Amino acid sequence: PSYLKPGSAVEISSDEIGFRGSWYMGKVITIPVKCQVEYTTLFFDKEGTKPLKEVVDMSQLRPPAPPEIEKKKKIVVGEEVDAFYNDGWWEGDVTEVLDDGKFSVFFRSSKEQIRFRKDELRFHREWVDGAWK
Amino acid sequence: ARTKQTARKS
Ligand SMILES: [N+]
Repeated sequence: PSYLKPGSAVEISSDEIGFRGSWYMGKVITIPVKCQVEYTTLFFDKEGTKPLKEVVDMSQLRPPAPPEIEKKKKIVVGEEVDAFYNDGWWEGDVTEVLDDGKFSVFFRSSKEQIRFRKDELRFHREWVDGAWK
Repeated sequence: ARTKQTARKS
């Protein structure tokens, strides 16, 4: 797997409860099936002296989400997005498009309902067998 | 300064 090389940028996912629907940013540290990653945004300590490292499943990893027609495109009610929240990307569904150009996003998993600015949203992508979508 | 404890939703 080309992207899984030590030093490579990856988005990390969890099967763990409370982390349903999130991609956090990170890099590979070692590959042996499980491998070791270092989060970019999470730390062991509240003081940020020690980047969080974990052993996860390759199933759980993926390349950095693909990157100007893409970002200028409008967001619609019903579009699947990731919202940047708690320092990672969480998938929810756009429930409302607001007058000031903000958006209300429903998170099916946590029953949360949160408003965001466009700069806080990216289009949701899926990574399937080496391909995006 | 985000931690797993203050990042988890559950
Ligand atoms: N995580």
